[PDB]
Amino acid sequence: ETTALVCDNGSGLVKAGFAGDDAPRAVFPSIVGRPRHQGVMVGMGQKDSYVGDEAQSKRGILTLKYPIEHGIITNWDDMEKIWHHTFYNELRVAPEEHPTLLTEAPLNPKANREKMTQIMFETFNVPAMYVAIQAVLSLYASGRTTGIVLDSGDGVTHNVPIYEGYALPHAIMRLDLAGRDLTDYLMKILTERGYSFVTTAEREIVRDIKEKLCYVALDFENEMATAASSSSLEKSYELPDGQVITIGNERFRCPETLFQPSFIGMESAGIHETTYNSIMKCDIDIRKDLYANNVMSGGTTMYPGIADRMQKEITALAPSTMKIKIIAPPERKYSVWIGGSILASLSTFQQMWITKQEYDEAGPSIVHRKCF
Amino acid sequence: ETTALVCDNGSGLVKAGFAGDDAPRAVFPSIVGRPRHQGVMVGMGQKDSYVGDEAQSKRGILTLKYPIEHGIITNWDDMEKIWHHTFYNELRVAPEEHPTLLTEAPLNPKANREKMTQIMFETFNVPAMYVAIQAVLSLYASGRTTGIVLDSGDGVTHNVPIYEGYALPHAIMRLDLAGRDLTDYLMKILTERGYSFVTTAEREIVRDIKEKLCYVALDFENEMATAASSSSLEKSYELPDGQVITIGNERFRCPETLFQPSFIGMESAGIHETTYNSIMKCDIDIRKDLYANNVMSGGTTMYPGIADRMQKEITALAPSTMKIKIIAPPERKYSVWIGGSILASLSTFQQMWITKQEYDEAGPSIVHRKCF
Amino acid sequence: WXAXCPA
Amino acid sequence: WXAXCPA
Amino acid sequence: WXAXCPA
Amino acid sequence: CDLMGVDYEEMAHWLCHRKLATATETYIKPISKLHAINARDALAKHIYANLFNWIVDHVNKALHSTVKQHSF
Ligand SMILES: Nc1ncnc2c1ncn2[C@@H]1O[C@H](COP(=O)(O)OP(=O)(O)O)[C@@H](O)[C@H]1O
Ligand SMILES: Nc1ncnc2c1ncn2[C@@H]1O[C@H](COP(=O)(O)OP(=O)(O)O)[C@@H](O)[C@H]1O
Ligand SMILES: [Mg+2]
Ligand SMILES: [Mg+2]
Repeated sequence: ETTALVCDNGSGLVKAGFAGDDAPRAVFPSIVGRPRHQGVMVGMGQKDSYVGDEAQSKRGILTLKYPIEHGIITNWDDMEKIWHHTFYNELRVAPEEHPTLLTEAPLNPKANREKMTQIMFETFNVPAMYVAIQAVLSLYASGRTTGIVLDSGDGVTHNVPIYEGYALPHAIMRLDLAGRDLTDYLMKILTERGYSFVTTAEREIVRDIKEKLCYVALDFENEMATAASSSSLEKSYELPDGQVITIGNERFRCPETLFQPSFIGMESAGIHETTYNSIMKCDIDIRKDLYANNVMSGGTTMYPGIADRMQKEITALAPSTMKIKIIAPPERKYSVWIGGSILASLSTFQQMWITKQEYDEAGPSIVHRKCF
Repeated sequence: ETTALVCDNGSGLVKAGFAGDDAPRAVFPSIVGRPRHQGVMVGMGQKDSYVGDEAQSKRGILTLKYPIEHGIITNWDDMEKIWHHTFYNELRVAPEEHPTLLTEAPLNPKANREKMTQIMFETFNVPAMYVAIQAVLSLYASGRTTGIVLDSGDGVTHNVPIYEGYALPHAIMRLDLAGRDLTDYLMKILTERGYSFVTTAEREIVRDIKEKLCYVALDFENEMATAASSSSLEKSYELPDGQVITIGNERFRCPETLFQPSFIGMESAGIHETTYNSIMKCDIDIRKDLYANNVMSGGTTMYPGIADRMQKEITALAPSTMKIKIIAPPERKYSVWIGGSILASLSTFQQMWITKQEYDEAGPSIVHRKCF
Repeated sequence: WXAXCPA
Repeated sequence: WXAXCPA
Repeated sequence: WXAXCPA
Repeated sequence: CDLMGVDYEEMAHWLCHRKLATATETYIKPISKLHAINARDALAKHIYANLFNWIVDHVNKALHSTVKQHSF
């Protein structure tokens, strides 16, 4: 058989591969670079624009644009370059051969799916397509049918409660805190220690400081006192040029804004209170199964100690006879792709695809008809 | 094909030849001599003025003018004589036959290119012309696409950072220390030992003492103490008339003013600190590649030990995890010409020439439009 | 500054 | 987005 | 030059 | 060098360096291992192409006849 593609556009990373594989063939940043300086040498083989690992490699010459932000595609001519690179250069497969599966954050604009569909059939000429809610796929990955899923990548965070494969749309919470807003906060706070980062090519440095050094405090105000009193907590990092920077009590302050969006001036409650309020909107027969199956998903949940901090601060809210368990598998950065990889391999699914014969009759609005 | 001429006017030397050659056909000093005494014999075949190797040969009778100083052409009626000599007498080729390529220091006055262009099309009637930044050609010569180039001839010194053939104009440093100001310093310092040199015809002697005897100290104040305490360092030179002079601790003091322009009363920092500051103006992603590819270029970098002194005193500034390499090929006095010789031979370049049909439409200002 | 720039 | 936020 | 230096 | 009757030190020097010369001056410049391998293989291709043209010239000498060729 022709296996289908699974392509988790996400934001910030593209994850792609064939259904039935256990990890993606292609993981590269969803970033398009254009050169800003004057090219002076002649015969250099100048190239209009760079995608992914190239734009990361040459980033010092480039201006880097993400075409997707908050799970919304904001520039289609970039995004189509990213798909073109994914199919032809990175997977080295012609998409006209076999179906494609795409993933989207819930509750985002209706036109985004119509444009994705129109591009997939018109330019890439895919034989059939489907789009699937990421947080649903995270359950397929973690091997469950009853869950509440905190799925948090770059761009967007959302909670979806699912009971025995019935989703509860009225209870779906979406929040726009994400790895990119922890990064922009880490930029505005590192400045306290004099370090400075003003360009995209070094926003990509701060993005990797955040990944290695940052961690989540099990209780915030005592570690704030500790690392204000003893320097033993602070750690140091070599910038690309060889300068050494040092980061102390800061390296737990940026991921803790997930629990206090007030630090960046948002009104809304952190991931713990939005998780609890999402459970509270569910009807009371299912709350015990939701409290047991809290599933972490996506990369922004990778910070050390976010599991124990969640279990603590939800147990501070839950009724004390209940039992609260946070399921944080180590693969979890890929779980949306793994779930889509198994979903697309199910023989039952093969009916679900939007085929081109349907699209040519109904137009791109068919998605709202046949998808979720 | 008609090969193009490459004519690196420089200052002090003219280097000229055909594109695709590996060394210039013509290397002669860019010097015009006029006779100052009364000519007494009759029928001698007296001649108004001499160019190049003639004015060097007869220099005792002449006043010698350089028409170019600090990479600016200051007398066009001299310079056009020098070009006339280059094409017709030294290469023995009519410039109306095939294109010509010319080289210029960066950041010098805008009108210099307009005058060069106007003279090349109007009087010499060249079919096509181009002007190229010297420090760019030194990379073509040294076989690199990523570099920072310390290019230092007579007249002018400059640093140009180039990353993968993108130049970084905001980081271009230009400095007016040069072989001519080391020469005028060597004149004002030799007076310490009583020797005296007051005329151009013996400025041309001091210019050759500087070339043979001078060298750069790896650390200045210990060699200053050594050669003040032990005479073992001093060396002797025969003037043209047969007088012997002797030079001691002096012979390292004049080239060391490249590193301490205070000795001649300039404010600015030496070539090492201007190189480092030029790297610092570059963005932090590329600095490791700039630090690795430091390229020496031009004749004033020929002093023995200038490579090791540069590597020392930049390593004193660079972050200690970096690696610092100074690339000082032995040809380097010619590398700007070799680079222009390969540049002009590239088939891709043939579009780049300013053709006369373009110039006749746009006027001499077309250079700023179509050149770098 | 201490890193990103000269101050 | 189109109104509330910038995307 | 034209101002600062002599050329 | 034992086969070809050449000084070991000359081949060992010239394989790893190349000579630039202007009319006044000449420089012996080292070259990368890549350029050294390209140079060695270009020398082998040149020795071969010349040996081929020489064998073909001895063939022609054995095949020629003294009579003036009117046409062919
Ligand atoms: N190990 C990690 N620890 C902390 N943050 C991470 C880690 N890996 C990635 N991130 C951050 O999370 C975001 C990437 O999450 P990801 O799940 O790849 O996004 P998506 O799946 O939506 O494409 C980025 O902002 C990145 O900086
Ligand atoms: N071998 C050498 N050692 C030291 N100084 C030199 C040497 N050759 C030339 N110079 C000096 O450097 C200047 C010539 O540099 P050059 O690169 O020929 O100038 P340009 O390339 O601008 O014509 C003169 O001042 C000359 O005295
Ligand atoms: Mg994700
Ligand atoms: Mg020069």
